[PDB]
Amino acid sequence: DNLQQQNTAPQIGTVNSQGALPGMVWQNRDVYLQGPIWAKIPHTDGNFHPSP
Amino acid sequence: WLPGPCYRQQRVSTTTGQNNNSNFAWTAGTKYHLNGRNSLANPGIAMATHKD
Amino acid sequence: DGVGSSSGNWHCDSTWLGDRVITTSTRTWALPTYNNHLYKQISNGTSGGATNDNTYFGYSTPWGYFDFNRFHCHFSPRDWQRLINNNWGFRPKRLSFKLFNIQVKEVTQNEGTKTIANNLTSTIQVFTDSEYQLPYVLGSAHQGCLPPFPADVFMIPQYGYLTLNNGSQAVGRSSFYCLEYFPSQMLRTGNNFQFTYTFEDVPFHSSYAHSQSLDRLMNPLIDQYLYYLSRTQTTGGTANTQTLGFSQGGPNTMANQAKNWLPGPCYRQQRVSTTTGQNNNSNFAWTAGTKYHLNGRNSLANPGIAMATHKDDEERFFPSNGILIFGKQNAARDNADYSDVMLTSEEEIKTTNPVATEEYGIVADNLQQQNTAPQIGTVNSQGALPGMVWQNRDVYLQGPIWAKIPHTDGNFHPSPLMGGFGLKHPPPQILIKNTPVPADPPTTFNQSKLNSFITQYSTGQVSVEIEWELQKENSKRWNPEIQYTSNYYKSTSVDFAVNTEGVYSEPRPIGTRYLTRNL
Amino acid sequence: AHSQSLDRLMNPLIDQYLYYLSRTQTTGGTANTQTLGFSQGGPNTMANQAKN
Amino acid sequence: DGVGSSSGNWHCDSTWLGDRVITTSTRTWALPTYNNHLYKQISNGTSGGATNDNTYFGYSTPWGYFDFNRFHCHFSPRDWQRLINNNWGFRPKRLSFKLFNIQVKEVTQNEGTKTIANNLTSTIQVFTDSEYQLPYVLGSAHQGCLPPFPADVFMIPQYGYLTLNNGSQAVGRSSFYCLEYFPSQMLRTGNNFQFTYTFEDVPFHSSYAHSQSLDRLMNPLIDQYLYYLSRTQTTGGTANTQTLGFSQGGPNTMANQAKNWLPGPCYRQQRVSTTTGQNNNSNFAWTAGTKYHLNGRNSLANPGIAMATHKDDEERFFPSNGILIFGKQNAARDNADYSDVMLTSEEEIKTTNPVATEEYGIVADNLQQQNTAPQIGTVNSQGALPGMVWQNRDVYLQGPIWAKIPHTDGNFHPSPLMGGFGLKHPPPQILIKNTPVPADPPTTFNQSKLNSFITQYSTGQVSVEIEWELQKENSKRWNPEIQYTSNYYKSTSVDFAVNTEGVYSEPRPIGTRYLTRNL
Amino acid sequence: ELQKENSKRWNPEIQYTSNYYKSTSVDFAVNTEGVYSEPRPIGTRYLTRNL
Repeated sequence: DNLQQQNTAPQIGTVNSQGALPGMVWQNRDVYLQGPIWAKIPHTDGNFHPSP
Repeated sequence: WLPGPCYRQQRVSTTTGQNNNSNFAWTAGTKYHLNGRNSLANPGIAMATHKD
Repeated sequence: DGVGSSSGNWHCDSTWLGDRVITTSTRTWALPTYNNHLYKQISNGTSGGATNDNTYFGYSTPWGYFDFNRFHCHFSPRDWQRLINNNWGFRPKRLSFKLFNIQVKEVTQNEGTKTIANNLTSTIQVFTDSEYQLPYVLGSAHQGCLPPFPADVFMIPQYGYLTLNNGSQAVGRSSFYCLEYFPSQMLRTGNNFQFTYTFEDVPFHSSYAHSQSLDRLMNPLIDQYLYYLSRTQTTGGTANTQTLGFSQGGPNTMANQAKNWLPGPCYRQQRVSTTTGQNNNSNFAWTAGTKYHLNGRNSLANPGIAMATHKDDEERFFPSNGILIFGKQNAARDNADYSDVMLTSEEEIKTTNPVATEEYGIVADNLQQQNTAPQIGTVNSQGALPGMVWQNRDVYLQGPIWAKIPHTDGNFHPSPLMGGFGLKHPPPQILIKNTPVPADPPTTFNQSKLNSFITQYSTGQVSVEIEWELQKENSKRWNPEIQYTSNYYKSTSVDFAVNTEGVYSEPRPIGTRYLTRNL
Repeated sequence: AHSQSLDRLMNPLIDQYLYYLSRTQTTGGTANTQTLGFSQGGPNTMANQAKN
Repeated sequence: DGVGSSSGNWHCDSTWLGDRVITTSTRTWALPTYNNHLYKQISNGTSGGATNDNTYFGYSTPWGYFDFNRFHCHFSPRDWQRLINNNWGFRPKRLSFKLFNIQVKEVTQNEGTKTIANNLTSTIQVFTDSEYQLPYVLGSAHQGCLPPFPADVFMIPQYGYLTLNNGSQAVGRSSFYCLEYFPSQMLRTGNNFQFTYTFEDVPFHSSYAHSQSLDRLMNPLIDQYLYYLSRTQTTGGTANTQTLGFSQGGPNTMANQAKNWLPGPCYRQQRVSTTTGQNNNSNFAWTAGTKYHLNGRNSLANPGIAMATHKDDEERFFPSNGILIFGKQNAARDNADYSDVMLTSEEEIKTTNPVATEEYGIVADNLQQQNTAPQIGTVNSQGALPGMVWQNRDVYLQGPIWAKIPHTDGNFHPSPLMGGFGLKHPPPQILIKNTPVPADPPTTFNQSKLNSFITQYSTGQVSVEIEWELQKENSKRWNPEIQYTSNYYKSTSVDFAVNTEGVYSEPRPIGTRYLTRNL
Repeated sequence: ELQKENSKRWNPEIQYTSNYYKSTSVDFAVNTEGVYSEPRPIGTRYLTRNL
């Protein structure tokens, strides 16, 4: 949170929604026997990791 | 390395006696706002369901 | 190739080849002398009234540079209409260049007699940096572009640059360049100079508006088969109890149906109205502006990431520093009035991106229990998420074209913030200078260098041609769409025409996204 | 190491042509009122110039 | 090839080929007229306050000559760093030359109206003396070299020479030359002139410091097997007697071990400190300076033979006239202060040569007997000995390059004292002059010659290229060595850059010997 | 596999060098007991390049 000093105790904060960071690693949601198969990627200019 | 992204969601038990006594389905649900509309994030980004 | 010969012709035209477009233009320039043929270090520090965010350190050179990184330097408004009304996108492929019909002159001032005569032997220097070895200054949206109207002769700017600093003082890693350390072709009246460049492949430009919305991709008739949480408390009366209830998404509950995509990024900005009576009575321009901090400096995020300007029925609102603002003809430089600028509007992308003035979403806080009520929190700046989708800021007829991607190790979706095209190898810079010539030197010898020259300056012509590659639309929409048109009722003066005094003008900005396409 | 800084990519001599919001309240004295004021980025106001 | 055509381009670059280097440069010159197109004899004698050592006799000519016998005329400081940090030596191979884009102008002064107009018919003369038939004046370290910074136009010097004399009067063997007695190509605006020269083989330059000392060539672990005289008197007490005693050289008696080589020559010089309070209170500049007498004249030995400047931990000391001294920017010409000059230091060669301020050795005097105690004497200037070893004075970035070896019968180790290269056939001199043109001559005839000309002067460009041949180092040292670097902390102005007024400057001298090599 | 620099900077840059003044023991050398040592870390980014 802040800059600790001799008269100032350090403080923290809980992050609840973090965007992407260089070095991140993750997996995709699993599929199911009665679930979907595919889905059309929208036709835009920009997207990021297009997995339904 | 760093773990995947995060987009927090509200936790609720199946054991009925362990939930708050209020209707929080829509009032507490994880939404994203767009064009004056508040859509429900479903099923949200791929994240683990429950720890051990 | 002599003094009594032309060295070129006046090429300024356009042609259309179904999928190709060629543009051609020619202007008239003039080159004064700068700094008396001297390099000059310049800096500004925290002394006086200046603050930490306005310190710089750099040089000024006698050289000048050409600039045509603006769309109105190649397109007639008519041709702009032709393009933006029937195509879905475009990109540039190659270009040429030419200097010719050079004249260099000198001036003698003596007691009100300011005389100008030819000087048929002096020369000028020209060269280009194919290797990108110099500081790149184009793409920073500087003045002095080719005049939109061809009948007007213009002035060539001055060149300079910057380097690292610590206040008004330089550091060890500071750099300094000597322009004369490069090869150049020297020119007299009766020669010319030319070269050709080629663009590298690059995605087209999205000249269209989506005919659909993200959250509106489902079928209005058939419910889903997936369930969602819909009820936790009984409703038997005042004896309510906890329970679980589920339902199917449907045409009457379209907000809860499961979807597949997320809107673009967000970086909130402060909202301000044009209606004057609806703003706070305080100076909040700088104190409330959206900044980003770097190296002890607080730069202004301008124009910030591509985000929608205003939701429906609120065209009187606009972000504080998130849009492009062009000035009308003959505007003041400082503290101008609202009536004399021209505001853009990017509400066309509101179907995919979040509006630049509203929060992104609502995300959880704590862990609800039987004795603990749940709490939420508003997220105001969300990074990228897997599944995100977004669009780029639109281009304009008097806006930029390209900008050099910095040469770093890592970047993410390199598209310039001012819109346009992101290039690794942009077109090379072009530098020019009048070769110095001294006055009479002393009759005995002296070691000191000379500083007494003859006042000179040179003029001539210039021409650039660019081929543009197109993409024909293939829609099957039935009802007619929107197209760019002009007013029909009578008026005092024609728009995009000349004043009664001889002044070109432009009445309003021209976007690009006028056609439509399905998502 | 880079011999230049991101926020320092412009030309120190030529102002931009784009405007930015610069003034909202009049300064006539204590009778200040709301207004709109715009200016061009320049070598003396390098912090407000548009960047990429 | 006409008035309306260029005659060249601006070539100023550098390239690297692993073992080769090409340098290229271009400046701008201007040529006034000298002496009103007259040869003029000049002399100074013992009349007035002058003394016998300052008499001369020679001529002044209307001609001018080019000069580039200085390293900073071909090397950017960056390239200087590239070279001196990774190589062991270099030498030059060939060079070219070019004059082009000539302009000749005249000036008319009438009552404050000083007007300058072109003169498209007059000419200039140029020629070179391949046969070395003229007095050679380069290599005497004269001003007017090509400016270190390329963006500055410079002035061309005047030519002259000297010959034998006896006071202010000439002798029978005196010589006088007429420059116009040689072939030359006359030039108008629209021509050019060029030629190529080749260097003759010559040893490389020693750009390295020795990682070892002469007297330290032995093994620190194994004693020798040769003996040395170590004891003559017994030490039994006060009843000492004569005896003979011998011992082996060892790691504890390394001074007495037998060796194989001798240090370089010596020619003592007077030592003086920079700390002002540590010098005698007398003017001893000329009265105590190291001179050599010739033909009744007492010339100053400058800078004297290559010798070390100061032993360890004594960098505040320096020989009186044994080192090179460069002036900072904007120095006074006479009686300048210490703060405004730049002192060299040649302590790198201290591993082989004697320090320029100490004696060479101690040598015997007389023949000791039983009643005669032995005496010694200090030798202060030792000629060459079989087995001697030494090094040459280092070169500098703003120092000379070559110098013509005199054409005598005999010489010994011909390496210039100012450092550089010794050549039999140096690059040829280049001479230039504006052809005279007369005013209106009288309408009747007269025998007398003319003396009424039109004031003229000419300018143009010039370019030289030199290829340098390299020698890659091949060391196997483990620990890192020393390299030339710049300061890292912040400062007011960048070194080797331009002032806020437009002034190039150089902060400190740059030696060459930075790498290391085993003896 | 390498990549040769191709800068056109004029003023000299920074390079890695060692101390010049005398000292007890050579850096990156052996102790009097037979111990290798390293005095300081060595980065990489010493040259310069335009953005």
